[PDB]
Amino acid sequence: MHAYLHCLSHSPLVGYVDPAQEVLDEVNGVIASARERIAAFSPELVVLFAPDHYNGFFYDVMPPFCLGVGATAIGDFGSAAGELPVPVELAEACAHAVMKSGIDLAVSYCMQVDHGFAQPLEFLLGGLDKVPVLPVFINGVATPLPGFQRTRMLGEAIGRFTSTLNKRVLFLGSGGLSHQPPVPELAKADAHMRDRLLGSGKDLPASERELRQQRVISAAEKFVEDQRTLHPLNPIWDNQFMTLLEQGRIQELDAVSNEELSAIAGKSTHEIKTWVAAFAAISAFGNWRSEGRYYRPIPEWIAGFGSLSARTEN
Amino acid sequence: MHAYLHCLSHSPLVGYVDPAQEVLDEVNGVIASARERIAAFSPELVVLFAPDHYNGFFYDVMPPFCLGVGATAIGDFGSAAGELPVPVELAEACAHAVMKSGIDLAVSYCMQVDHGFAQPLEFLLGGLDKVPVLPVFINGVATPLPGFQRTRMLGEAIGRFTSTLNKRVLFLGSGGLSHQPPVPELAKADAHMRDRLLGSGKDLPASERELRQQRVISAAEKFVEDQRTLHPLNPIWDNQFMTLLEQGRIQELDAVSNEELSAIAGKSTHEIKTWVAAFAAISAFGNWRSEGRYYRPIPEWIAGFGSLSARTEN
Amino acid sequence: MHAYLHCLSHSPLVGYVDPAQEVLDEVNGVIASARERIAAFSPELVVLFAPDHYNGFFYDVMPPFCLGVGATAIGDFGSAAGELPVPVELAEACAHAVMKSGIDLAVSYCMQVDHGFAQPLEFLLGGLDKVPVLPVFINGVATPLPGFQRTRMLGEAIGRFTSTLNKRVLFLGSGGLSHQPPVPELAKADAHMRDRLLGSGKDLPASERELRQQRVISAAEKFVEDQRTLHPLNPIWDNQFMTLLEQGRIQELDAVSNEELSAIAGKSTHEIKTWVAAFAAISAFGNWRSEGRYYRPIPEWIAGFGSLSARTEN
Amino acid sequence: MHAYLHCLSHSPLVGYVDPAQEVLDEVNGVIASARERIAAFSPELVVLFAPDHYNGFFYDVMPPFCLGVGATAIGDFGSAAGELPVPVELAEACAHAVMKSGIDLAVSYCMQVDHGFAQPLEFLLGGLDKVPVLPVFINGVATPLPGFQRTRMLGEAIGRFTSTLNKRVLFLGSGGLSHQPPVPELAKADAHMRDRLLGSGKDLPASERELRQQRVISAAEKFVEDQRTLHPLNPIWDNQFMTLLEQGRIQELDAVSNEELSAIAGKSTHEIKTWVAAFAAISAFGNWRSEGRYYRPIPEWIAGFGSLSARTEN
Amino acid sequence: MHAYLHCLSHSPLVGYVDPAQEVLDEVNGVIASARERIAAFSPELVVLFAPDHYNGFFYDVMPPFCLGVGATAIGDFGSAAGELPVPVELAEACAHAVMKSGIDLAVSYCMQVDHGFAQPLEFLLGGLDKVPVLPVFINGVATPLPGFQRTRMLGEAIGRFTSTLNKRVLFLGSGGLSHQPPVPELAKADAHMRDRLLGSGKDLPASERELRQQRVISAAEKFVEDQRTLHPLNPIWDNQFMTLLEQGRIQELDAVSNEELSAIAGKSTHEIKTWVAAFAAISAFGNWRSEGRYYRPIPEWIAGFGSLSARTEN
Amino acid sequence: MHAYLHCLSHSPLVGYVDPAQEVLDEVNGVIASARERIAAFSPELVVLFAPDHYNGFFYDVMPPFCLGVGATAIGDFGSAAGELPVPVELAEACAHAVMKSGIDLAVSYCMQVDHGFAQPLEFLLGGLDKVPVLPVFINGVATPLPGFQRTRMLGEAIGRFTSTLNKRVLFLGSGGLSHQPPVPELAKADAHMRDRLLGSGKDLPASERELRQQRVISAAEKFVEDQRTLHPLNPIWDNQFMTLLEQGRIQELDAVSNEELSAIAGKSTHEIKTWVAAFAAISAFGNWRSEGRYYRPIPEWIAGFGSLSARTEN
Ligand SMILES: O=C(O)CCc1cccc(O)c1O
Ligand SMILES: O=C(O)CCc1cccc(O)c1O
Ligand SMILES: O=C(O)CCc1cccc(O)c1O
Ligand SMILES: O=C(O)CCc1cccc(O)c1O
Ligand SMILES: O=C(O)CCc1cccc(O)c1O
Ligand SMILES: O=C(O)CCc1cccc(O)c1O
Ligand SMILES: [Fe+2]
Ligand SMILES: [Fe+2]
Ligand SMILES: [Fe+2]
Ligand SMILES: [Fe+2]
Ligand SMILES: [Fe+2]
Ligand SMILES: [Fe+2]
Repeated sequence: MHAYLHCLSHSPLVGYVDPAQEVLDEVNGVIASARERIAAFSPELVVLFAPDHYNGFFYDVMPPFCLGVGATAIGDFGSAAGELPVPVELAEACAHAVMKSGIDLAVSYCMQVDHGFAQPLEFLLGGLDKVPVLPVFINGVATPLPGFQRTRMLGEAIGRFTSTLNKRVLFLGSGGLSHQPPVPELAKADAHMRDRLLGSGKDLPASERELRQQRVISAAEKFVEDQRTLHPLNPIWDNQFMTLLEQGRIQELDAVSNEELSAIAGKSTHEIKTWVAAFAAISAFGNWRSEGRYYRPIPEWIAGFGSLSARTEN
Repeated sequence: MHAYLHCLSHSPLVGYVDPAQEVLDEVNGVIASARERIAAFSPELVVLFAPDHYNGFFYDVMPPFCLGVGATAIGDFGSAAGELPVPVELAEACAHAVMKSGIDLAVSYCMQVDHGFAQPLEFLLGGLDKVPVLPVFINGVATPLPGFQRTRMLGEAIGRFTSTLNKRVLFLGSGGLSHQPPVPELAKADAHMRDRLLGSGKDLPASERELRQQRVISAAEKFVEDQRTLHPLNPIWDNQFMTLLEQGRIQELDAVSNEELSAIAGKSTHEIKTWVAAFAAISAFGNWRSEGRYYRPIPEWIAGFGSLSARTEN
Repeated sequence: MHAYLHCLSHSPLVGYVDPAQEVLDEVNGVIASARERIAAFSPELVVLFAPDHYNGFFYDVMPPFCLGVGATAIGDFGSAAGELPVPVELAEACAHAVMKSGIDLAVSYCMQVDHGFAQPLEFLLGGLDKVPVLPVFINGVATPLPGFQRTRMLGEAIGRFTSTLNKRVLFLGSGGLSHQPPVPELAKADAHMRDRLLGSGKDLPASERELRQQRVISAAEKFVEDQRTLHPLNPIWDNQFMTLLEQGRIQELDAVSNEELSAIAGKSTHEIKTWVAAFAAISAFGNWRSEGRYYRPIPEWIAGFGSLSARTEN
Repeated sequence: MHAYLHCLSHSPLVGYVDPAQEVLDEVNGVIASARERIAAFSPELVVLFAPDHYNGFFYDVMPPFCLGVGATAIGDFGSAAGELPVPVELAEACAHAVMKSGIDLAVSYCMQVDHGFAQPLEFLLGGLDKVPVLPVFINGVATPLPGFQRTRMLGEAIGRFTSTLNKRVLFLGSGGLSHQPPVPELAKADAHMRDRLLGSGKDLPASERELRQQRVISAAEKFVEDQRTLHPLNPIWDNQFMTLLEQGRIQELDAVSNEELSAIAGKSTHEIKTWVAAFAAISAFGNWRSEGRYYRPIPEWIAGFGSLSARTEN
Repeated sequence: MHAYLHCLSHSPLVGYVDPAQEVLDEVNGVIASARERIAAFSPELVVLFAPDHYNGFFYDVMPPFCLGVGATAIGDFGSAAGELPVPVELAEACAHAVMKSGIDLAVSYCMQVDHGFAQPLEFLLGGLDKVPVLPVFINGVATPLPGFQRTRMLGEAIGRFTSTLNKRVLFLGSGGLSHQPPVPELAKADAHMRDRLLGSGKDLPASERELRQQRVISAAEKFVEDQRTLHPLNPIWDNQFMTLLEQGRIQELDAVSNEELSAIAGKSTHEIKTWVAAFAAISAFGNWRSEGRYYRPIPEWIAGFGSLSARTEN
Repeated sequence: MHAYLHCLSHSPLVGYVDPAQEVLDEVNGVIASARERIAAFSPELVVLFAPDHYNGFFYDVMPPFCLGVGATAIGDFGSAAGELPVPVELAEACAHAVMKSGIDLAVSYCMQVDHGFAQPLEFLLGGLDKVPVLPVFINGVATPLPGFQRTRMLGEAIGRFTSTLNKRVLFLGSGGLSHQPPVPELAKADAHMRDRLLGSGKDLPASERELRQQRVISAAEKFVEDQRTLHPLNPIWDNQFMTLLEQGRIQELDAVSNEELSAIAGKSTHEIKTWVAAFAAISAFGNWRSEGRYYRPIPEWIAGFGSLSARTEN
């Protein structure tokens, strides 16, 4: 049993809005060091937990968890576009095993994914089509949302399935740490906005995409001007969460509720559920130890950047 | 705290293919007696569990369980076409409660339902828009499928939520008994039928609907000629299942697996999961007793007709 | 959920060797009263546990338990000869359920049965082809033999399966109470005797059957002259066994071993295992009460005659 | 106490149908290395678990487990023929102990065996009459079939008995990995085929044997042409099963059912039950360590070749 | 299950030494009433627990418990002399069952009993040869002695055996209440009395018997003159013991030790162990209630007279 | 605390009937090596468990266990005769402690013992009066017999008492392995034989002793001619028993019953109970390890010779 884990924040505003050059150099160095460690590990399988940003999943059918037997990246915000290499038979076996373990898992054969899925693959693996990948979508924007306990159990089931494959497995978490970007909501929407939310938004014209990107960039700039326009960053909770993950106290997160998390840190903080899943997976491989802890509140981007790694000790 | 339950088989081939007049009169009398009992009960809320037949849910996103905040009937096979009356606030509260209870439940705001949802409402309530209804979708045709234990806990969570509303609740199960009609499969499909299965089946033209209905009718006639063209009916297992449901021994169904059920009775027998859910729900209201048991193997229709009712003992 | 049980000793020496006319009249009256009670009960299914006397099973393959999907009577010792009516689908379902329950059960599609199966059917039901029957063979002559605990678990599994059929079930036990008649053994056999024991004895010529019957009759007459030629009868143990069965203390028989039983009462006493199975079966139907207890040591026949009945107090 | 274990796939199509010379040399080298390790171990007793292919056991009496006190190999598919050296007293003691342990075990004194029993003895020991052997037949072709839990407990009981003999014991599992060759069935049989299935097929004339062998060879050639004529091989499940066996997680196989295994891998995959039994046996001797893992999907033969070994560490 | 119990003090000094006529009439009336109740009960079997007074058991072999398969009365102190009717087969079955239950029981085929056995049979049944009897000897004079817990277990085992005989059983306890008459001891013995104690006391000449009886009578007269020549009577402890027996609190006697009992009440008080056994036996038959309590300290005899009865509640 | 244990088979036919000289030399060498180890240990106390052969205990009183406060060897079959050195105070303390521990132990002050007691003392210690000895008689010829569990508890109680004496204790088991010599029985006896069995056989005349010895010698010679005149030897069960004793798995013998042991190995095999007791005793002293295992089936003597030793690892 050999396993590697790396959790990293993703940000669509790379190049569009930039911090000081020293911060960018430090972030790039951290990412390069993580990539070097991953390349040294030389994985054979990748399991990628990621959220969506109203690009592939809508309110026509909104599942808490989804597994992508076939996935294609649409290439938004400058990210790569194209079809992902997914082993069909292995994915179907994983779906059967997780369904049998007691997890109600949705299955998709044509899953459109966005920068949340594509960016970690480019940054850490070098491309989309390097290593076979199992994509797992976790809902984080549309209420009701899954809890910490169900996410932990999903991660444990996936890790228990993957521990019997006699392969070197790399686990990835793509969610952010703490931020509150302007995200469309169903309750306060208008007619056109409701129509876009209830599906029919997969084939968005380029003009609407440009308008959405411009709105996100402008909101980010206003956040740089002042953090009270959105929910302000919470470094204390981010550090507590990372420390809890490293100390092997993941189960202590079962006491935190969804509304409590939203009040403390913000509505988008739920992306961190991906991280939780990843860590649960590695707990199935035996004893492990962490490394490469990095955190920094970057106001130029909306989120607070974080990165962590773990390795199974054999 | 008052509760009623009625589980009844649904058959699209009512009038298209007919058995002898005597059995038709007997079935109509049983249905009329059940309708009279329901009208005497005078429910205030309806919770309906029903499957789909590749008309509203496809392989783009296939969840095990779904809740319909908004549902519209498509009027296939001569069934009623119209929009179902769903209380939005109650549906959202139910979704939140079931998610918190530990069930991974999908949510849809524009859910297209087939004759499986429409026919019981016409037959027992008298129309689509008589009583407010909470539509619950359970997958029964696309593998992997949910098990008996997860369906039982879904029913228990829904019943636990509804027991606190201070209303008279009627529970319905629309699934049929053991049968095996021709159903398209993803593995053995061709290009066109793979394309229809993955999606684009919501906007199905009328010519394809006519061809599908004609093929179903022809297969039913061949089944009447000989039962070996499909999986033959299994009265023994149907009677065992009904007896287990009546005796309050629902948990004994947790030992039966999906492949075992498919081998014993047929692939479509999984529709009976709806029945299980319904019974679990009534178990949350306290003591109950059953009545109106009826079963008969009708070869003219593909399925074996069944009907059962239960009432809480206040 | 209704059940009846009747256990009765069988004796091939009816008419060949006879006791006084008074005791014969008493036995016939007891049998007639039991038949009247059974006819009043009006059963729908019969589960018959009976042993074999080296007539259908041999040392080519000797199982501890066997289920007969197809059975045919050979008409030995003046008993009826013919084919038993066995429901094939019900028998196969029973075999599947008992196998799944954790009992290693053998199945046979062509089972030859001696007077042990035929005589109770004639005496209690009126004929071989009156009611559908499930024949269950329990080994009692060829070591190693099954214990009391495994026989009890087999009976419990069969009763648990049959309690969900929504029928009226009659359970029968056909073994004797206490005796040790001359039975061929493998250890002390000669060449021809060994050849007959290891199979090849199914199609026995009539001359060998006549010689066997004459030897049994002569041994019975010598036993009438003196009981020390064989193992003497043990009324105390027979009464203890019957009392234990009536008081619902069947599990107390798990402490008794096979060699202890053989030493106390005789090698053939193991036939009573059938009785145990029958009683275990009725324990699956709920509360029951016993009746019709009769015991008498008849030295003219080899065994000690006994009879008992039980009814579910619905 | 010291013990050795070796599980190896068997294939009647050795020489009749051949793959490339390189893979044949590789398989021969693996077999030779296993034989060398066994010869170095120098065992004193062999316990051989094996299936049958409708040559020794039929539907006259079909047990789930059988122990051969006397066994003779018939010599089919070019395998060796003749009497097997079985210690009678040791076999009878083993039967008594296993019966007392709570396993319903059949006993045979003239057991006709086939290439499934003979081929491993020739390949790994050098001949049929080298070391005393206890043959254990496990049913794998005729439904209903024993489960994984019952097979595990049978192996545990046999190992517990053999751990007190003060001998060096070698355990063998002759079953193959996932495959599905054409095998006659009872449900779809004709009159002559049913007559052959319900016994009377022990003394098959050479013409019928030639026809059966030719049909098997032709089916193998068609499978080489295309794998969809039968159930295609499943390397994923084979590797999962081997990894589960090596990691000491045999109990996890109790959750898998018979119909689930048949659907996932094929009807003949049940032969792997023999492997399970073998491993359970070694768990009775204390701590053990595995070695010699080899797997390769050979399409030229029907099965997927596998081999594994284990040793008690002292 | 029908059971009766009667415990009564025995005294060899009836007629030899007499109290006032009124108390003699009262004792005779109590005994007559108990005899009338026993005759009304009409028992079928008698189990008699009685002690010995160095007349049948000596230091050659001294067991704590003994069962008499054959017993003969010697007729001392004017008691009846003769052979007791003991069912041999029933006694042997009882011995086997009690030994299997976990009690280390001795057996004797020629047991010489004394007035302790004979007197209750004459007084309560009318003679020695009226009803079949199972004689059980409990040691009470030779140290080391059995405790209360082992005596209770012996009584429970005997009652559990006798509850399956389908007979009406009468239990008797012949031990007396608190007293301490002159009893020879091994430690303080001289040569001749050491020789008599170890053995040769069975064929005791009549002159030694006369001397022993005269010594007992003289000691009784001196005790009448003053109670300090022996251990004085303890009415308080006798009443506590009887109250504990009636209230079903027999287990509370497990805390009392042998030396504590000897110090509190006297060395001969250990005879009451018989009473304990009797009561334990009736606890095996179900619910029971006591009656006929009588106690009186008679100084003219050495012991303190007591009598108690119990009846099962059918 | 320090403890030694040695169990050795005894045989009265030493010199009267002899095997080959090599076998005799090997047996003498094994015995001499055991004697040397015992002499090196230098014990201070000996506890000797032994059976009787109808020489000291008869059916007048037959206890399951007996402790000899005073013992005398009668000198049969050429063994030594005379008084044994027994510490009276220590023996009485042991009797009190064992009685208090919950074992129903008989006590004798004049115990006549035979070659079963005398021969191990001569062979292993050098004489009868070398070391103080506690003799414990265990019944093994007269039914009913004590079981394995009660014998184990007796051994544990004795070891627990002796572990507090601050001495070096040697434990001996004088019983023999599987065999069945001609032994008089009560059931099949005649008038004179019954009279001798029910006592009166202590002071046997020399002529009857000569006749008994001659009959035993003749039966041994016939057994040498053929082993079927008695029960044939069972090396398999003997080796299993020795292996179970060495592996510390003594409690596994609680499942074996008396009749099962008699059927498997023979009536006299019950002598091995002594061995069990011895081993139980050493388990009270802490951790121990075994040595000096020797077994050989000697047909010239009736029994199968065995020898084993163990020491406490301080
Ligand atoms: O694609 C979109 O709609 C924007 C999503 C988005 C916005 C701000 C910060 C983020 O980290 C982020 O993922
Ligand atoms: O609507 C469809 O697509 C056909 C569904 C369907 C087909 C056959 C038998 C049925 O009972 C059934 O519901
Ligand atoms: O049927 C046979 O083959 C003879 C068996 C048999 C022999 C003796 C006494 C019996 O009661 C009995 O059934
Ligand atoms: O011996 C027979 O009857 C054929 C059995 C058989 C057939 C195909 C592939 C196999 O691996 C196999 O064992
Ligand atoms: O029977 C004998 O040998 C004398 C026994 C004895 C002595 C004194 C008081 C008694 O109550 C008693 O029973
Ligand atoms: O001592 C006696 O009276 C004979 C006992 C005896 C007889 C045969 C074989 C033995 O091993 C044995 O101990
Ligand atoms: Fe994000
Ligand atoms: Fe349907
Ligand atoms: Fe019989
Ligand atoms: Fe095979
Ligand atoms: Fe007394
Ligand atoms: Fe002996």
